[PDB]
Amino acid sequence: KDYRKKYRKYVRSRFQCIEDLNKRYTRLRLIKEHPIKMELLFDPDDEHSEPVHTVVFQGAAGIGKTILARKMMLDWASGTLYQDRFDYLFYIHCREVSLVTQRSLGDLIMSCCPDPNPPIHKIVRKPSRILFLMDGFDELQGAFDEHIGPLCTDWQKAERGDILLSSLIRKKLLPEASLLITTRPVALEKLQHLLDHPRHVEILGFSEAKRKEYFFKYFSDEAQARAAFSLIQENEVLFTMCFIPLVCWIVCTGLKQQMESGKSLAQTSKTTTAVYVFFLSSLLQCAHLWGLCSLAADGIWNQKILFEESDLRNHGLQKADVSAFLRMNLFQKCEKFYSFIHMTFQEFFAAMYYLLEEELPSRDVTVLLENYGKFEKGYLIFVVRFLFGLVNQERTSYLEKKLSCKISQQIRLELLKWIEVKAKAKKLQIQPSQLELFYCLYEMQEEDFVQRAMDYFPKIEINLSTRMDHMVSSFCIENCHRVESL
Ligand SMILES: CN1CCC[C@@H](NC(=O)Cn2nc(C(C)(C)O)n3c(cc4sc(Cl)cc43)c2=O)C1
Ligand SMILES: Nc1ncnc2c1ncn2[C@@H]1O[C@H](COP(=O)(O)OP(=O)(O)O)[C@@H](O)[C@H]1O
Repeated sequence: KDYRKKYRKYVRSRFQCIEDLNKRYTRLRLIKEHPIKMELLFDPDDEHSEPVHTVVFQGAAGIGKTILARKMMLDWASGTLYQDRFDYLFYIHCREVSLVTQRSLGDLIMSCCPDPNPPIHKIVRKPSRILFLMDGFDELQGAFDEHIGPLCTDWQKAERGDILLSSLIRKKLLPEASLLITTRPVALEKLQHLLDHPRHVEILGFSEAKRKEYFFKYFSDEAQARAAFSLIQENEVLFTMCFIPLVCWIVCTGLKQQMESGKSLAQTSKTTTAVYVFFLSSLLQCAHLWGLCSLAADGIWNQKILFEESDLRNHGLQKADVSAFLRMNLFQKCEKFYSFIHMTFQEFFAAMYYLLEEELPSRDVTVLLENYGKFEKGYLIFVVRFLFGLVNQERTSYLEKKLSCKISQQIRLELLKWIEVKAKAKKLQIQPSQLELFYCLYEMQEEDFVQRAMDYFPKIEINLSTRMDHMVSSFCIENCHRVESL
């Protein structure tokens, strides 16, 4: 009662803005059964009439899972959301939770609290008044399998981080406490098996009117905001891709540098690889290109998303270099840890590690592909996708001229043999799907490669769900023509 006041005051200041104001927050399109009012998420809006205790938010990389979870904490602490339903909302940031370290649910709850000695026994008195907000399930570093056990039913017993979170998700630990898990659809395969009567909600990103809203929030000058949005409107691809809020931020940040220069506002970008290479080349006034890539490849191959001072100092990134990338919105920072500005940037530098000119992790693309779609290595969706785009010889920049074209050709051969094995195999059943291979060929864009690869698919068997799916598939199909077509 009196401690809840202190906790809400703490939550109000800790979730004040996007990093570490919430005026740049633009509404997200949330749809259920995967017009959703957040207050009604836990209501039994069915004939069940028994409250919903598990709510799953499935959203792709950069769609706004963390931003929605942070807005949730702030709105709740401000008496605007669930004022009547929950006494405490605990924010569990999955990228900080060790899956090996032995900790109890009490120790985890106390981790979310401001003071060293919180009234843990008083908090746990009414478990139904607690909402556990697990943000980024897919960011749990290491393996997470449904065979772990025994399951824990004591909030005070210290268990392995995987047993602990597994017992909380399965609703064995505080059975009637509420849960809000945000995950990428890829990890929804691991998750589904633990879930107890969950309510599924899909984060779809920005509406065509919310992309315009974002651009106008980003640029204070209305003349700049309208010129930036008109560029997107002119470019079919950038308009389509700007449904992902992270794409809206990357695009806006890139046009700011171009605006400061005085160059006629233009962005020809046709792929995610083109956008990522455009944003990165705008930062360049690179010297630590080997260091940045090895850090990301090591962080993907050895499951490190947060890097302390020692992790950066061994990769050649001294005090000044870290402070330059933090200022250039390449790195992020009261945790004494540093990470990439996003997970998709760590995957861009991991893909780039395999193509760098020589002048610690394994650069064998064969072993990288062997771990594709595996939870342990983070699924490697964007590593492989960016790898397809960067290998395209009919594309260059000052950044790409620093990549070895000899190993880029060898890797181009192995990516064709990978498509050939995936497509000409009925027994696959898991990632990559046919649509996912279509996204890879879309990053390639080169017609000699795309046409050779599309001749491996016997029949087109895909499920379209977005206008991005239509664009990608449309491109691959129009480059799939039978040899004797006359
Ligand atoms: C696992 N597969 C199965 C087949 C269908 C796949 N659909 C997509 O990937 C659709 N899509 N498209 C992109 C683009 C094309 C911009 O790269 N992005 C998405 C999130 C982010 S964050 C970011 Cl940077 C780019 C990006 C997104 O969801 C998912
Ligand atoms: N609703 C939103 N309004 C404004 N910006 C947003 C919103 N959602 C996401 N973003 C932008 O996307 C970036 C990454 O989003 P985030 O939620 O961290 O991604 P993920 O879905 O991987 O958790 C943020 O830093 C921000 O710039």
